[PDB]
Amino acid sequence: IQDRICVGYLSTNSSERVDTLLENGVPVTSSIDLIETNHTGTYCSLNGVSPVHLGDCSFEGWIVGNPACTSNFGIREWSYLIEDPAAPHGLCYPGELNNNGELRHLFSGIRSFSRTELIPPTSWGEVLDGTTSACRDNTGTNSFYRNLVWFIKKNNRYPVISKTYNNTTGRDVLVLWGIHHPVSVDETKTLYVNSDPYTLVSTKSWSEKYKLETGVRPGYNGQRSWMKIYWSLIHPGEMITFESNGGFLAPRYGYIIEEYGKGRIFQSRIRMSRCNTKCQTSVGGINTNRTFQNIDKNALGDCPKYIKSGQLKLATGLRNVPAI
Amino acid sequence: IQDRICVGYLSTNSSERVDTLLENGVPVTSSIDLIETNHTGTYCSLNGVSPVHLGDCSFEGWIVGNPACTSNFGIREWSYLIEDPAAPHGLCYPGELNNNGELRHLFSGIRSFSRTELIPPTSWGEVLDGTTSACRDNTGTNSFYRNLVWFIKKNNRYPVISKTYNNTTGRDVLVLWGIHHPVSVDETKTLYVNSDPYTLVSTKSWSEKYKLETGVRPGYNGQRSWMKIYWSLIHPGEMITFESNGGFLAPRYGYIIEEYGKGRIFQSRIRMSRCNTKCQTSVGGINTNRTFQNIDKNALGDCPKYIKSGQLKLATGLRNVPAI
Amino acid sequence: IQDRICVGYLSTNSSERVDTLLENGVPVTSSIDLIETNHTGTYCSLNGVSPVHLGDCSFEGWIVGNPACTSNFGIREWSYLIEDPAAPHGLCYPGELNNNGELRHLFSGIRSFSRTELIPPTSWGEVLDGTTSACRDNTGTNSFYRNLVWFIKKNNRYPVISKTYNNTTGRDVLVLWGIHHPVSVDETKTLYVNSDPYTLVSTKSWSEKYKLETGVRPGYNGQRSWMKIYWSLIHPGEMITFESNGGFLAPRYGYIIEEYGKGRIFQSRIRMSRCNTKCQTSVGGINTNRTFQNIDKNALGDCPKYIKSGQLKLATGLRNVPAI
Amino acid sequence: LFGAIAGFIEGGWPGLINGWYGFQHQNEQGTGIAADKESTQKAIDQITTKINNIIDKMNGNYDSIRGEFNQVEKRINMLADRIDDAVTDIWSYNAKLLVLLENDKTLDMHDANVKNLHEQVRRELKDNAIDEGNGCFELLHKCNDSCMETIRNGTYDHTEYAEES
Amino acid sequence: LFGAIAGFIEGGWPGLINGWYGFQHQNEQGTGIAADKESTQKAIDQITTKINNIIDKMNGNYDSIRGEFNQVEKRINMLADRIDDAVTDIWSYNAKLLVLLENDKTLDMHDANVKNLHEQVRRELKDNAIDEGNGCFELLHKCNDSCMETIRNGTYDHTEYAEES
Amino acid sequence: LFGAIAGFIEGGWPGLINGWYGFQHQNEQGTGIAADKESTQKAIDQITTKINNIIDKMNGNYDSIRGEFNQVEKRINMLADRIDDAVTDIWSYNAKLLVLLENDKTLDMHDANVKNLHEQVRRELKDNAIDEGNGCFELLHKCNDSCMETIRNGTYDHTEYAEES
Ligand SMILES: CC(=O)N[C@@H]1[C@@H](O)[C@H](O[C@@H]2O[C@H](CO)[C@H](O)[C@H](O[C@]3(C(=O)O)C[C@H](O)[C@@H](NC(C)=O)[C@H]([C@H](O)[C@H](O)CO)O3)[C@H]2O)[C@@H](CO)O[C@H]1O
Ligand SMILES: CC(=O)N[C@H]1[C@H]([C@H](O)[C@H](O)CO)O[C@@](O[C@@H]2[C@@H](O)[C@H](O)O[C@H](CO)[C@@H]2O)(C(=O)O)C[C@@H]1O
Ligand SMILES: *[C@@H]1O[C@H](CO)[C@@H](O)[C@H](O)[C@H]1NC(C)=O
Repeated sequence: IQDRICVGYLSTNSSERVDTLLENGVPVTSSIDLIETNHTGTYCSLNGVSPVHLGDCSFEGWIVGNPACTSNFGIREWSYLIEDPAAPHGLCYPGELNNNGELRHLFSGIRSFSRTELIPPTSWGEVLDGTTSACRDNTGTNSFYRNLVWFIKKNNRYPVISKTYNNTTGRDVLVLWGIHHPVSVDETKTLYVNSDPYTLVSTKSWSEKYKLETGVRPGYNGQRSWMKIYWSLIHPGEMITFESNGGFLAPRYGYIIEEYGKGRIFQSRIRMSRCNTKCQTSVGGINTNRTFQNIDKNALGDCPKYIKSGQLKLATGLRNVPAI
Repeated sequence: IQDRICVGYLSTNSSERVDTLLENGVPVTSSIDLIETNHTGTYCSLNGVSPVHLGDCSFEGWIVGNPACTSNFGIREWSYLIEDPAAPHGLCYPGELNNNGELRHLFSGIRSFSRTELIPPTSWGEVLDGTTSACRDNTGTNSFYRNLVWFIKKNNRYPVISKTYNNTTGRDVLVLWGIHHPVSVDETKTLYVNSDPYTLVSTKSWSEKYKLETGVRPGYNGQRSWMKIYWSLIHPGEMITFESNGGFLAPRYGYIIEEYGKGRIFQSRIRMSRCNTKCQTSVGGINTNRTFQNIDKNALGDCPKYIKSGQLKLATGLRNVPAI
Repeated sequence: IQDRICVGYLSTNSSERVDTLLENGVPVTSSIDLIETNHTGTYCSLNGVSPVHLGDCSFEGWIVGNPACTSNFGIREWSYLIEDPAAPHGLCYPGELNNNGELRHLFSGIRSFSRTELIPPTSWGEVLDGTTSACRDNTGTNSFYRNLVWFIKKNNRYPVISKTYNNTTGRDVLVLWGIHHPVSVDETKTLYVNSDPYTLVSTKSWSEKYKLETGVRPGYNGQRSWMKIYWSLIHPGEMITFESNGGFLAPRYGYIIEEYGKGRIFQSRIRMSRCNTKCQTSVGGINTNRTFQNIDKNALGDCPKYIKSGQLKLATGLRNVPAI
Repeated sequence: LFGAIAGFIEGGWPGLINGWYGFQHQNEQGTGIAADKESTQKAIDQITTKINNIIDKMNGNYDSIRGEFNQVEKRINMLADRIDDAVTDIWSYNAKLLVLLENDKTLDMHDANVKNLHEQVRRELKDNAIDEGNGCFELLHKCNDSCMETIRNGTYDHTEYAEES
Repeated sequence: LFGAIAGFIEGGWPGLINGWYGFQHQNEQGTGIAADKESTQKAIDQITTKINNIIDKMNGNYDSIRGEFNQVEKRINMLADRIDDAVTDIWSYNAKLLVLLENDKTLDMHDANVKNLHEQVRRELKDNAIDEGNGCFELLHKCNDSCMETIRNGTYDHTEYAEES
Repeated sequence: LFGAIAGFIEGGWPGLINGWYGFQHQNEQGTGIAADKESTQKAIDQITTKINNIIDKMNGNYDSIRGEFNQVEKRINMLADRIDDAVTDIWSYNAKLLVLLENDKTLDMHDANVKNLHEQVRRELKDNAIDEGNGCFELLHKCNDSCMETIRNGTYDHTEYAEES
């Protein structure tokens, strides 16, 4: 026979298959995966920034400073929050935090955080500091919320106290105050002397006047009255004044915050860890260069897009057709 | 001449034409439609589940139990609601349902529904049941909302009544209560005896105190006072207590609900029917295997995506080029 | 040699290059741009409709009729609003506009607008019109909001005044009213005589009762009391009644509106101009037939889609391969 | 485009039964039209897989994005509608473009198929036929009805005829 | 890819006027460059239809998804922005990818066009010319200026020259 | 489809090292398998650019669209989830379809590449070889190991052999 030259192409040992628009299960010499399916299964630091575990406290109890919670005095920043859905501790004294949904959203993640003293606890005037057996501290002593001070009558008299805060920080400042609603006009008399007390809170943009709503609530922890805690974000250069003659939980500590609402409040019962990823899910951390993922719709950070799909194989080689 | 063999392709009798990226109106031997354009033009059952027509009542009047409406006592489930925009019946007595937007949304569709008696109407204590000519029943007798009881003075005295409800159903429970605001301090005295009455409603998470707001409203149906009806979803294991000494519309019937907010409140004046589809629109039912539709943007269920487009023909055959 | 005929294709002098899915920087004989990058850099009329500059006033001060603002008496329509973020004028008297967010949204753009007198300013009864040094007019004379009338005691008596408005316009009508909260029970006595005055506002769907919240606010300009301005949209065929015996800022002018919420409130410090475009951005006007743009994500009207991308060149010619 | 359909084979065949592509023969003993079940069925499977993918892959939730609102919550109601509309605009454009792109590819696929069929016959015959450049082949020898069938089914051996040419 | 442009025909022709594809001839009496209006115009109509479809099919509402909010409604304000951003991210990726995919197909279309033109000329001449494998055909007979034109316009009959070859 | 892979060249070559396409020769002095670095590398660059574009162009924000809500704001919470879901449904369908469309184009690209390689060799040899119609060429003259290499590297000159044929 003669000299001969042939053109041909690659064949291999593969069960590798891809789907095309026109055909299912086409054998190919090589392919890659587009969807990320592997995660750490743990809570990780997010792009260098550690989260904050709330331990046995709910977010509410954490933010007001429930003495049973670990203090947030030393925190500087968090990428996200870890909260136990069945956390035992919250507002230790029977009460409610007003507009807590918005607050949760705004504290989901904050790049610059630091607690600060708005107004000195003794700078208020002639009043005492009230504690309660509902808010016991680490020891067992009666106490109260770190961020609020329960002012009561001193020497059978409750004077009209009035202080104001000036936002000089150059950043947004979260202020917290509260209103205590006693079980009866009798208790408000015992605690605040004045009948029908009031609290007036104002800025140069809004102004609220609070009166007491006496009655017996089916509370918890032994008390039967009710507390309503409010909050407001004071902007740089703004000022908020508090005036009261009873039933007032005064602001002591506030929070200086910058770049916030950048997080998430995960409630997943998975473990925290030393790892670091660019994408955290409620199921684990994800570190990948792939741009898709089918692990969990609840994800935060520089994440691949979550999609509802099985693995997607992109063909790189050619059709794998066996040797003649 | 010699023997010959030719290669060729199909030609047919068609005016069938498709558009391609590079050419308009290209003749083809066959094609299919991607967009569904046909519907029943009626209200149908949705995936086996019948809707609920509200007849001559608005949703508000239906949910509180306006005696003129047909009762929702026997309902167990609905896929969506049918409401007449100009329905004559609603809150028969001059009043407003608080936060009715949210409620409408939550009752648009419910997979598990059953009315239940929260608290026995006579278990409250020494009070009478008040009716009115504004809320007459099917007969013509003076009555009141099925779900609420208008408590008034019995023997010239209105005692401090207090009952509480325990959510033991294991599912979410909708509770309704109300506050009646008389035309004057004179009428509240006639009706409730006590001056400046109050109602205190509380759970272990929140607590509201209601006072009366006397005055003459430009109402309807004969009356000139005002009622404010409130609601709340009690979660499994939660409890709500009501305490009052006047001006209080007490909760009688509540609703046990599971898998809700899954519906829609259609207000289209089209007719109901025995058909069953997987997709309901405000214009008719849709039953198709197609994944697009251009009939109506207002659609519910396992629907094709609505798109703003004329019919889209997908070519299946080849270019139809006439015979030589 | 013989006669010869050759097939060939175009070559040109171009540095023109496009990217393809398989190759970067491919030379082509011709191409077009998909993204619009050029704008007017000014505020223009939008599709024939001129915007409305608010001058030195905030939207709040404009809508209530701050005497220092230019009147909106002659306006018929606007496509969008231009507001200075640091506008000196707003609510001249220390106060707040309730639910101003919604209002801003609804007045961002309106196709049919005209101010109207709801109730004659003297049709109220035996009361005087109060002015203030906080709301001085053009001249320097003490005045008040154009749209509200500050009713006060006349001849040491403040009668129970009550007027009602009937929406007969066939369109939606914005009504504004207000409540003045004096610095003390002493000032409310000086201004309205009656102790513990009230205002009752009602329609056939809702009803609000307002009481005074006395106290000293850290206000602005001379004053130290507080005003709360409310609003409501009255629908065609609806009516709203006002009843008061003090502390009431009565509705004088309202607005008849149709096709609203169609605009935007730009706060960009760029200049206004005689141009007209179909798309306005916070950075300038855009007039193009292209369907994409990378200039500004804040855009209004018949706009190209904003996308995060450098210029995208679509190839029209063929590959530009140099001559043999 | 592959230059076959509406190309060098300038016309279709009416009365081509049960097939898209096929053959037309003429020997001393008749004519002479049959579909090529092999390539036709293969093309039918591809079009079917295409259609099924386009439709079966849309398995998400596509009903309206809307809630219930009263007349006091217009803003949230307007945003809800604007978002629903935006989502609808994305699907609208994709649907129109996908169909245009796919029709483009479907016609070209058919063009490629009849061209690969023509080339397949040309390779069979080699020097035993003249390519007329219009889809037809003029045989240089005589072709039975059994000969035609071997050409159609791809088994025709050019060596078993070389000499009569 | 069809192996024509930047393929076996290794270069473009500067000074090809009013056309994308064309012919270059040389007989005893001159040269010899003309565009093929037929195939060029057909390609121009396709590119135009393409461009028009890509743009005309975008007939929805594409301005911002945003409302007006005061400083107390930050959450709803942040969601509105996030949704606007998400919608923008969808269009961004689609725009970049569509252009890449379309440029890919546009260049290949041109490649296919000059290849189908070359094949068209090759079918005309048949044995009356030698295929030089670079876009050129060496005629075996003499070709008038009128002969060249019949080759260009597709009417050239190979029978009317068979013998001089 | 270009009719090469799984077409007229009916099988692949196991033991084709460091390449997708290549040659297999046999002269008096051995065999005879080598990859075509030119066309293989060019194809590898294209697949790489494709993959990089598909991935690098996704540079937006793709984490969840969700906020924090209490149990009293269910509606706004349900809309937020429905919108997140809708955005996810758009990306889901696009991802599945893009991969199907791209796999389609990738296989056909390879098919086109080996077909353009086969045509390239056929143009080199011209009349110095017989096209066997299965990827092989039967040389009519003798071919050194140096001759084979000139065929592989595209420099083979048909004039330098014309006579032995
Ligand atoms: C000229 C003259 O004296 N006319 C009387 C006429 O007043 C009276 O009718 C009564 O009028 C009063 C107010 O003036 C109420 O309007 C009474 O109607 C209702 C009602 O039907 O709803 C009566 C009803 O029984 C009441 N329901 C309850 C629980 O108390 C309500 C209710 O008090 C109010 O709605 C609350 O503000 O009032 C109406 O009967 C007639 C008959 O008494 O006699 C004329 O001579
Ligand atoms: C309608 C009216 O009464 N306008 C008054 C205004 C109001 O009475 C006041 O704002 C109520 O809170 O008060 C004004 O002037 C006086 C001041 O110059 C003085 O310093 O303090 C007075 C009370 O102690 C009162 O504020 C004002 O704005 O002009 C007077 C104005 O007519
Ligand atoms: C009902 O509530 C009471 C509160 O006193 C609680 O003790 C009881 O356990 C609840 N019911 C059930 C079955 O848990």
